[PDB]
Amino acid sequence: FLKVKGLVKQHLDSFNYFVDTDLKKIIKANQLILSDVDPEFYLKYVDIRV
Amino acid sequence: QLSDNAKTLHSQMMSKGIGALFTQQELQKQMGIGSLTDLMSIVQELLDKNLIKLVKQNDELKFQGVLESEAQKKATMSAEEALVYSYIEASGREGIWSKTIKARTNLHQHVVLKCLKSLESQRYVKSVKSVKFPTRKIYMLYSLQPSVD
DNA sequence: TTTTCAACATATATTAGTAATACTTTTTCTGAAGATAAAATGACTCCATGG
DNA sequence: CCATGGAGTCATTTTATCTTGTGTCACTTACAGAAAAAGTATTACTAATATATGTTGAAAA
Repeated sequence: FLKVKGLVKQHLDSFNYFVDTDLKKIIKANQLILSDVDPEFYLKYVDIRV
Repeated sequence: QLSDNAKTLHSQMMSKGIGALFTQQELQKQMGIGSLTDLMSIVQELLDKNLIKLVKQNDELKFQGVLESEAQKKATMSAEEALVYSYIEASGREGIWSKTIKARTNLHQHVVLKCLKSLESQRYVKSVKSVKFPTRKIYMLYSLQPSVD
């Protein structure tokens, strides 16, 4: 049990699940920023990687 | 008919138009014979074709007759100025002021400036510095200046 | 076709003079528990008229 | 003249409030925009220079 899943997953696995999943979700929440002027402009986030 | 009801509905406007108090209820008061969506299809288009207008007051919404002078004026105005300009002349006497146009148009002060200056070259609006403190430069029609001092 | 030339040109910087315009800046310039109190509660009483 | 009604003052609760809470080391790390002023970038000129730059194209392999 402890050989496979290390003694500290608690800080490890949550940090992994972060850097893989949530980062992809955070920009998936805000991928669009356009201030109000020049109705043709936009900046679209798509991918996150570390 | 677009052109027929255009010109005869412009005829009730150019004759009287039920003044400024005219609302859409007065349409049925004179000619209600048209079906609802039809007379409103041509109301919508004549406002798009700038042969009629709409004023925002009280109940319902007001309409009025409009000729090509101010019609080609506003159609010549930008999409920015489009609602801006006609909204400015709504005061017509006391004028209106900078930031109180910003909230109503839901624009910045960034853009509302350049369209104002555009209207300054246009000279359909004039800079007015009134009784209250000169931080203002309220803007009324370049033609008319009824005011309190 | 590809490569080297060339070649054409055009900025690039100085120093001027204008002159005029336009354009950015800057610089004003304002539109946890147990005392303390406050008030609602209420009884007391002065003081009103009337049979 | 006297019981009454009405109010004025005066105890009395219950709500809104604020000061505290064992000791010592040993590290730790004023809003924003408006107007006025100052000054400047083009905007042409030669006029020499010598790179860069682009293109192109012509010329050669």
